[PDB]
Amino acid sequence: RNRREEILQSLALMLESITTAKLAASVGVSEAALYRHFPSKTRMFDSLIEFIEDSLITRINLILKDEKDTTARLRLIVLLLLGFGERNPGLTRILTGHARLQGRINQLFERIEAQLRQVLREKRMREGGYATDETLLASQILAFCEGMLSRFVRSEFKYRPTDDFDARWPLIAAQLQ
Amino acid sequence: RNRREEILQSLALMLESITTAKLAASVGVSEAALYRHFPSKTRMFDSLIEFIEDSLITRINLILKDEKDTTARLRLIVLLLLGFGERNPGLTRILTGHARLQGRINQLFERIEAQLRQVLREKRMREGGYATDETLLASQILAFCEGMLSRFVRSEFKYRPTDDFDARWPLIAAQLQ
Repeated sequence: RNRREEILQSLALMLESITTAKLAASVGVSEAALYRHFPSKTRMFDSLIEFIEDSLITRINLILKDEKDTTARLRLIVLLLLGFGERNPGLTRILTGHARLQGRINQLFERIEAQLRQVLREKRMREGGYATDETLLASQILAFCEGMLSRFVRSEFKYRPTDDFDARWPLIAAQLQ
Repeated sequence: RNRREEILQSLALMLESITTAKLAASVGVSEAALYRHFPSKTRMFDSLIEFIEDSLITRINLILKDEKDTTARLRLIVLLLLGFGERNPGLTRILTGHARLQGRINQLFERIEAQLRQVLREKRMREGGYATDETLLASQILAFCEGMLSRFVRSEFKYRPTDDFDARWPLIAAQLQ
């Protein structure tokens, strides 16, 4: 439980810089034990993407209750995606292609997209909404985020996702009209 | 010359759906001959990316002289990138990661970025310019394009880059103030 996300953290770190025997050891436990959590290396890579996705949602559910204004929530969620990709180069090169189990990656994206989609919806919900389809908008914002994460990896990490974010945000805000 | 881009077209098609013996045959010529153009499979994959990049610039140099207005030039160049990725799924999965020689891919991107960067520059050149660094802007537009190309591949081609472009362009135009 608290130990599974422990095998997943150790996994993300190993990717960063597998071997189920070294990983099991990493977390004071044995292969037999580790395999009782993740019987296949395929299942834990899935759980790893899922772990990222859940962790990412947990960070977003925090924004949605600190900030009530839609533009502010957006600003932070986008900053979370950028910042996450920047802090986790290894994981971000997997979500960006440069590394199947891609249905699970794509699920993670459709997922972050639906959280964006509703933050944009909860705007008309109390303003009975945007002049643009929130589906078109959510996907327009995610495309940027996804494009910034895809540079970074490309430029051999010369371009950091959160560089000049204060100069960029305005460009995105101009799309929320 | 006209025959090299012929080996490169046949290459792009084969990727779409190698083997230097089948490729050579493809173009009524022999391996010996083909190898005198591209001695290494590494050199022609490079020439293939370059071929894409040059072809892409050729299409842009056309826009720059049909349309004189900056927003119109932009609209089309972005539509060319989207449309290109949509017409060439195979090549676009290589530029998107899902396929080293990545310094050459990245060069292609920095390249399309510098063409964007100057179309934005040639705006102040006769209006002595945008309220945003054209470098920040060019890279903001390319990020979107790159993000749309990265979906497409992801969604197993459910999301086409040029879908709803007429509803999206406005969102980008709002970033040119």
